[PDB]
Amino acid sequence: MELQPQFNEFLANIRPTDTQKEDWKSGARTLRERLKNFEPLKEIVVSTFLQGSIRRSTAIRPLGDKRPDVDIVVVTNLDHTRMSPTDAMDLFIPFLEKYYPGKWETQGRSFGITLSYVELDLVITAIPESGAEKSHLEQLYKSESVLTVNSLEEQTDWRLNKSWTPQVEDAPASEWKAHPLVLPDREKNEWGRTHPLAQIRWTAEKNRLCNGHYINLVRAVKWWRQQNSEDLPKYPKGYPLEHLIGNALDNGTTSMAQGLVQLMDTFLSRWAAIYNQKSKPWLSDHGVAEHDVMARLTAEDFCSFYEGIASAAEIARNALASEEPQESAQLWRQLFGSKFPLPG
Ligand SMILES: Nc1ncnc2c1ncn2[C@H]1CC[C@@H](COP(=O)(O)OP(=O)(O)OP(=O)(O)O)O1
Ligand SMILES: [Mg+2]
Ligand SMILES: [Mg+2]
Repeated sequence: MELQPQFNEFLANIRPTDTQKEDWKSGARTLRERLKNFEPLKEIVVSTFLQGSIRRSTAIRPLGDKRPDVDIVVVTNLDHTRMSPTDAMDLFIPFLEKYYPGKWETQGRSFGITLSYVELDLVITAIPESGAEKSHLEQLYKSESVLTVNSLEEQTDWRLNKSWTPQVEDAPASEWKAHPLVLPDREKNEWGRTHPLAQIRWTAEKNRLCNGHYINLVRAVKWWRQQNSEDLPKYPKGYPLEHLIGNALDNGTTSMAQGLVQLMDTFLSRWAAIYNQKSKPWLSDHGVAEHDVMARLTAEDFCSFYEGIASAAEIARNALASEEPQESAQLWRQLFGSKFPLPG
């Protein structure tokens, strides 16, 4: 059976709690307020916005000592042709030392800030364009849709459009699709391209095309992976796993049970050839098509993950096909564990 109310309860159990959500919002709000009011940075900071699975509503509850993550993108007007990625990032060290002394560390492409209730990631970016195109892009990045403090599931009317306010549609692709930001890579010492706004937009659109089920299916698959982590490779996880899920899921999803079985079956058939080749697929990033989201995933890890999905899919199919509530819920619980409730 589909057991829609049981899936609803399961999803309530695996979302970040209200306390964690408030902690995410508070940490991000305080960081962005401090940046906005910091005088030595006012001439270079164009705007800031939220990226991360919490912003996209694809994150699961942290367990144990783990805390929610906020990924903050700082959009600057620095000239990436004349300033090194290291110097661009170094411009932000007095801010961190003033407000988060002893709690921040330099990472490859970002700064990490560790508080007791939240982890913050500060990504410095620059706009490669110039002139009128740069001004149009900056007006996009200063809009309400980019500055929003809300997660994706909290505002279904959100669109990537400078006219949106909390029905407009996404702006035309010609205005943003070929306009990634650049971001430092200190380990490579070069500016790379990144397009978080395109990823967020794609996620929101896919969730609409799937009747709100996409982000919940991402959460469910992440929970399944966590509950079966000793039987699975460590990778894929996080965003590459989300991306695989969004690739496998068809538009038009009508229920969690149906969508799970469909995306697992499609995953298994679509990648059967590459699995038998003992290879891994290329999947282009939304926004930067030249980038392989699976670049760091090994073929061995992909093939192990694929076998994990094949095993899970047999259970999921029998769970969906079962005509008895208790048997169906027991099969679903074999996938997801005790957070999936038995029907009363
Ligand atoms: N392989 C990849 N390809 C393209 N973009 C990527 C990427 N990995 C990350 N990004 C982009 C997407 C947003 C940004 C931060 O990604 P996090 O590593 O924080 O992954 P998040 O989705 O937040 O999952 P979490 O593990 O945190 O639950 O970098
Ligand atoms: Mg994250
Ligand atoms: Mg698809």
